Amino acid sequence: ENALLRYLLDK
Amino acid sequence: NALLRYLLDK
Amino acid sequence: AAASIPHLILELLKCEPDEPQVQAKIMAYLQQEQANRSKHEKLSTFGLMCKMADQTLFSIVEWARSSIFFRELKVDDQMKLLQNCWSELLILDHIYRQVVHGKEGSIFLVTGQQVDYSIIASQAGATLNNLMSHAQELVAKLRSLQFDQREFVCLKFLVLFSLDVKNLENFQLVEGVQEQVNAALLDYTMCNYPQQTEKFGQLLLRLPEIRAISMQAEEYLYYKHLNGDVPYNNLLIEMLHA
Ligand SMILES: CCCCCCCCCCCC(=O)OC[C@H](COP(=O)(O)OCC[N+](C)(C)C)OC(=O)CCCCCCCCCCC
Repeated sequence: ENALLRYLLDK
Repeated sequence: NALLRYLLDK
Repeated sequence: AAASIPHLILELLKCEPDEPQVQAKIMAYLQQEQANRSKHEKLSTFGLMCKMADQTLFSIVEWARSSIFFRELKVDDQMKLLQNCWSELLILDHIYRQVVHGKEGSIFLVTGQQVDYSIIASQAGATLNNLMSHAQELVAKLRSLQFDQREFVCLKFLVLFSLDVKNLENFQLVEGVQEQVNAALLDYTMCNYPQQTEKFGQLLLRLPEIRAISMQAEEYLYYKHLNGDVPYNNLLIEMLHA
C-alpha cells in the first residue's frame, strides 16, 4: 500500500 | 479524513 | 536541593520538535507565500494567520507520529486520537508559548513575531477578543502555578492519549500511557514543587479549560470560513469538516 497514491485517489 | 490518514501513514 | 526528573519524562522530552527549526521553516514559508503574490492578491493578516495555524498543525501531526508510543498505534487509532484532540494541542501549544516567551501586553507567535494587545484590541472583533481574553486568563493561571516544560510535555501526552474516544482498538496502550504519564507527572510535581501541595491536581484542572477554549477557537474559525475569509486548501478546515 502506497500512502501517497491512496491519498490522491481518496481526496 | 484522507489528508490526516496520509500525513500519518506516509 | 537537586531537581529530579523521572525517566519517563526524559523520554517524552526527547520527542519534542526542534523549536528554532519549526520557527524558521514557518516564517520562511509565509514570507515566500506573500512574496509569490501580486499586490492586489496579498493575504490579509487573517489569511496569513490561517496559513500559520495550518503549518503549526502540520508540525503537531509530525510531533505525534514520531512520538514514542503513538507511533506504535495503527493509523486508524492514530486518526481517532488526533481527530479528538487536534485543536486542544494547537491551544496548549499557543498557551505554553505565552507562558515561556510572552511579555506583558503582547502575544508571541510560532514565527517569533510579537503582537501588541493594542493592535488586537483595535482591529479584532468581539469574537476573537473574547477568545483571546479566555486564553490570556489561562496563561496567567499557568504562570502563577510555575507551569514548566516537563509538565507541558506530560499534559500534551495526556491530551493526545484520551480514553474518552470511541472505537479505539489498542485501548490497553492508551490506558498504559495515561497511567504512567499521570504517575510520572505526580512524582515530578511532588519532588520538585513540594511547597505547592496540590500542583498536580491544579494542572489537571486546566485540561477542561483547554478543551473549552479549543471549542471556542474551532467555532470562531468555522464562522470565518462560512464568511469566505479562510484561504483555500486549509488543513484546519479538513479537521473541522471531519
Ligand atoms: C487564539 C490563539 C491562536 C493565535 C492567536 C493569534 C492572534 C493574532 C492577532 C493578530 C492581530 C489581529 O488583531 O488580527 C485581526 C485578525 C482578524 O480578526 P477578526 O476579529 O477575525 O476580524 C476583524 C474584525 N471584523 C471582521 C469584524 C472586521 O485576527 C486574526 O488574524 C486571528 C487569527 C486567529 C488564529 C488563526 C485560526 C486558528 C484556529 C484555531 C482553531 C483550532
